Amino acid sequence: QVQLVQSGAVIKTPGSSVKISCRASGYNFRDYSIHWVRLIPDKGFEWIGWIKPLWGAVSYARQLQGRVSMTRQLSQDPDDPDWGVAYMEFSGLTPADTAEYFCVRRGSCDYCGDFPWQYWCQGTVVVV
Amino acid sequence: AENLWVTVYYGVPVWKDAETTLFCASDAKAYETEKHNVWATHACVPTDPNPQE
Repeated sequence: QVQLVQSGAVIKTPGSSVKISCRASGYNFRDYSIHWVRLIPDKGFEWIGWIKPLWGAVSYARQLQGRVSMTRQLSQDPDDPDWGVAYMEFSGLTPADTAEYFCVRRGSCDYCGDFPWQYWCQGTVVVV
Repeated sequence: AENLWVTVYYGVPVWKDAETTLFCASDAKAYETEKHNVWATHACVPTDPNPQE
């Protein structure tokens, strides 16, 4: 079973950067993109970007470019080599960035596209 | 009429005891097990949805 586990909630001061981790397991980590999305109070969901774990290629929402950086680390455990961690760092925070941040992954069926997110991390609340 | 003639039959229900290489069958949930774990479930052909004996 696919599992995405994020790092805990944090309080950040304006001007700070926050680095959120998403430990992904139960599937081959290199085979699926991870997206990040934020749910903002009174504004709804905002897609942040995606990362493809093989080369770590990335794409960032135009309106957030310059403030977001996504990276990943692949398991270094010889008997458990297929999981990995995705990281998203979000900088120059303001109170308007107070939101719940999710890492998400698509379904693995034949008609599953890139954006329907079947799997969700438990979310990370960031209060600025 | 007294004279009989042999006529050959194809599809006659009869068998001789044998030995031969058989092959494996397993079900879809075995491949849903994923995790690269089960042995030879992958190379193994599937089963029948409506088996008949």
